[PDB]
Amino acid sequence: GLFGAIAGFIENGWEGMIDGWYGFRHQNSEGTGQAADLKSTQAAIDQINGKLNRVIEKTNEKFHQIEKEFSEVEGRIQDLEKYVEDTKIDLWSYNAELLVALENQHTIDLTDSEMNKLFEKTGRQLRENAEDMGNGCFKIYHKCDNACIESIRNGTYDHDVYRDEALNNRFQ
Amino acid sequence: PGATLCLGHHAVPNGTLVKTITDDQIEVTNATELVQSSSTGKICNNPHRILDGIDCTLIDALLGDPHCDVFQNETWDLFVERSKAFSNCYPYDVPDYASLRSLVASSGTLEFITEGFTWTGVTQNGGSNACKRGPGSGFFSRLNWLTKSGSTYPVLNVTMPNNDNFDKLYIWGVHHPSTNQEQTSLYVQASGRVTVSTRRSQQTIIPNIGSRPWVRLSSSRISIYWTIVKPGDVLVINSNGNLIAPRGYFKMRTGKSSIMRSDAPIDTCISECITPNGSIPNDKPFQNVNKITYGACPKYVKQNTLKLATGMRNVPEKQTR
Ligand SMILES: CC(=O)N[C@@H]1[C@@H](O)[C@H](O[C@@H]2O[C@H](CO)[C@H](O)[C@H](O[C@]3(C(=O)O)C[C@H](O)[C@@H](NC(C)=O)[C@H]([C@H](O)[C@H](O)CO)O3)[C@H]2O)[C@@H](CO)O[C@H]1O
Ligand SMILES: *[C@@H]1O[C@H](CO)[C@@H](O[C@@H]2O[C@H](CO)[C@@H](O[C@@H]3O[C@H](CO)[C@@H](O)[C@H](O)[C@@H]3O)[C@H](O)[C@H]2NC(C)=O)[C@H](O)[C@H]1NC(C)=O
Ligand SMILES: *[C@@H]1O[C@H](CO)[C@@H](O[C@@H]2O[C@H](CO)[C@@H](O)[C@H](O)[C@H]2NC(C)=O)[C@H](O)[C@H]1NC(C)=O
Ligand SMILES: *[C@@H]1O[C@H](CO)[C@@H](O[C@@H]2O[C@H](CO)[C@@H](O)[C@H](O)[C@H]2NC(C)=O)[C@H](O)[C@H]1NC(C)=O
Ligand SMILES: *[C@@H]1O[C@H](CO)[C@@H](O)[C@H](O)[C@H]1NC(C)=O
Repeated sequence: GLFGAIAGFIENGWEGMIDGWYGFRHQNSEGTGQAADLKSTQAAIDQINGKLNRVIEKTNEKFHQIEKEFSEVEGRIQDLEKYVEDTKIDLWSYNAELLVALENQHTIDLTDSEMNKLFEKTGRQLRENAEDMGNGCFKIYHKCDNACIESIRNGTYDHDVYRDEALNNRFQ
Repeated sequence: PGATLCLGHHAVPNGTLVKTITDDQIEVTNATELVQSSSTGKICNNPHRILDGIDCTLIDALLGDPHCDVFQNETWDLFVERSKAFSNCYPYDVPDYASLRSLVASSGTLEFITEGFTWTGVTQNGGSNACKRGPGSGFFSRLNWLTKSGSTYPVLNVTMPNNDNFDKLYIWGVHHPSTNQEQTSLYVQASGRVTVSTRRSQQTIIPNIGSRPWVRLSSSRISIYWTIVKPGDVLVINSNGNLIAPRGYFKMRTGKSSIMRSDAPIDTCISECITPNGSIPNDKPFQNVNKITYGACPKYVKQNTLKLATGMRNVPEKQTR
């Protein structure tokens, strides 16, 4: 993908995560745990549902048209009837092939984007209390109990609370 | 004593391959099919008015082949012609068959209004053992075979103005005898002629005496023609022999009616889209079933499958085996 998070700096996905598309894994004093991020998950799905509804958007209702199978050799007029239909089909076949190509390239890039958007948002929460290990993991430089972890996940983490504690551990 | 927080994304055991700009195959968590490639095998009788031709082509129903008399005044959104169909009246041809078939199929109706044509000095309602109707000889229901009265066939010259506000379709014909004996025996004059005209157009057909292949008891043929008469116009029929006269006109509608060749059975269900293979769903944008379609259908394409990614890139963990 364009952002290089998925299949990129994040080595792989988690088959374990069955309750969401993107999310968190932690290790602290109290153990390890896993929780999915609802907002980023919902943004990816909404965008994909958005394009899905657009693609399956019914157009095209046709009634009397031209004949397309023939029991007799006739020549010029039939050559043209066949050519017109064969031309059409090839153009619609191309539109279909291109549509999926574009749509799927974009679907991959936008899901890669949403992973990256969550990562950049999280890093910004942690300010100077953590550092990017480079593999999608932040090493946090303080005691972060399960209350603190959940604060990062539900968006209430105050970085000033742990700042002096963390700054010291980073440069000592 | 610190703590680590890892960001990541889901994966699945069974991924799906898709095509992209850069990859002809690449694995994603889920995809959905955009090409409808299967049918029920059956043409759903709703919501379109399906008319099963059974033993009859639309044209034989039009003309009134006796075994097609059950189709008199019928209507349809889709007339369905079966491969088992056969003609069983006088042997005939239609110069520009395709066009008459199309214009009627589009009209969506065989509504026939009888008109009081006056054919002075000729025998009417001729018939043949080629076209049985009950036990005795008969003929096409919407055509009127005219032969001599006594020993004379006068110049027929009749008019039928259109004072309605709809178009009239007249179906008529010309008889081609096999021998000169036959020509004279039926019509006196050694060469006939049929001229059918409106204000704007005209058609003149000379009959042609000669054998054709023996088909249903006759080496003769009838050729079929049509003339449409607009409101305020008039129809004139002038003939000194060989006329196969109309008995009236067919009413013409415009609308969503058509015709299809199929041997799929008709069933009780609801499907907007109909193919000759049977009805198909129209939830997908494309289809590989048949280029021939009727109704609200997916667009026909050559691909039997196209997967639309409905999920991210699927990356399972580094396998040790
Ligand atoms: C070698 C030979 O016999 N040659 C044919 C000869 O068979 C043919 O006779 C016709 O035979 C058919 C059956 O095959 C019919 O029985 C014809 O009679 C009828 C008919 O039923 O079709 C009688 C009917 O009353 C006639 N109707 C009118 C309105 O005139 C019709 C009609 O004239 C013909 O169908 C016109 O083509 O014929 C019977 O005549 C003769 C006929 O031309 O030709 C020999 O060469
Ligand atoms: C064959 O049949 C047609 C229709 O029945 C005949 O056509 C009619 O011919 C007459 C003259 O022969 C036309 O009459 C003229 O009408 C105008 C007014 O419209 C009048 O001012 C003239 O003085 C004249 O009388 C008539 O319009 C015409 N109508 C149509 C519909 O064609 C034709 O005469 C017949 N021919 C034979 C040989 O039987
Ligand atoms: C087909 O429908 C037409 C009407 O659309 C029928 O024609 C009527 O027939 C009656 C009885 O002979 C006449 O009195 C009327 O003049 C006709 N109606 C009109 C409007 O002209 C016709 O009989 C129907 N035929 C069949 C086989 O159902
Ligand atoms: C729909 O019907 C057509 C025929 O009516 C099927 O295509 C034919 O089948 C084989 C190839 O699979 C050939 O022998 C014929 O020449 C084909 N005809 C045409 C016009 O292509 C088609 O496979 C059917 N599809 C489904 C899904 O039932
Ligand atoms: C994946 O898409 C299919 C349609 O191809 C659908 O049946 C299913 O609901 C989807 N699965 C998941 C896990 O979202």
